[PDB]
Amino acid sequence: LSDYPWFHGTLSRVKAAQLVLAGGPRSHGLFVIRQSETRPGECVLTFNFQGKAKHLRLSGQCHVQHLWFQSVFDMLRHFHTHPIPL
Amino acid sequence: ELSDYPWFHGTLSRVKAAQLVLAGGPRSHGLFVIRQSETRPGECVLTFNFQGKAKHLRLHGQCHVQHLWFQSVFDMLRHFHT
Repeated sequence: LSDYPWFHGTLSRVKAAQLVLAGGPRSHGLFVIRQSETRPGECVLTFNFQGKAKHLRLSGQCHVQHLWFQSVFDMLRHFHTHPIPL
Repeated sequence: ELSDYPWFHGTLSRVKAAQLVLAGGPRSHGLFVIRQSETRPGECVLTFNFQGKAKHLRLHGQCHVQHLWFQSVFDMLRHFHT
């Protein structure tokens, strides 16, 4: 879990929102997985949806779940390597 | 709501969902579909293509936010598969 670039351990709710909102609506889709501050036993999926920060609670398929997030991340990375020419 | 999204495929079977996301092989990496489970009536399943293989992930009040998440992933597939 800690080996993935999209996992940000103890990152707070507030800081996670600021992180995914940097860039405003253009950062649509940007996300981070972090440990919940209020519910220690869980993780939270924080993402940018059209310029607004959303928080999705994530409470025997953890590996497959990681594969999914990794796939989504591969898409974000793609935007950050093969940007749309101006 | 759910049924209004292009990535939701209602009754789609496990087998047909795998076939769908696997068309294109490794190149369809990331393609996914949300469908109703056929072994657990109340839930949905997230079926996606990971490097050429089909994966099935079993899926409060955060259903709407959940939809926004899947819609955002769907929005990035285009460029990604282009």
